[PDB]
Amino acid sequence: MNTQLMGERIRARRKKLKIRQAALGKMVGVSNVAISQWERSETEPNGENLLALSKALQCSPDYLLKGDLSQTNVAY
Repeated sequence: MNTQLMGERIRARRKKLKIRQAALGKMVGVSNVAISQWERSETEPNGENLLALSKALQCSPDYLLKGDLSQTNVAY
């Protein structure tokens, strides 16, 4: 079930890139806590912040809309 969660796409991208959550916060332009809530999948990033996320996380919004995190396993 699921078609990947934005939050786990972030949690995954971020570790793959090796970015500290506070640094990601600074890159995107949010408080570290907002990152935390996003990955913990309480809040969801909206258009602008989603773009800023995608940029900070070295990808297109497409990546997170779809899940371009690998190339197998529910097209992770």
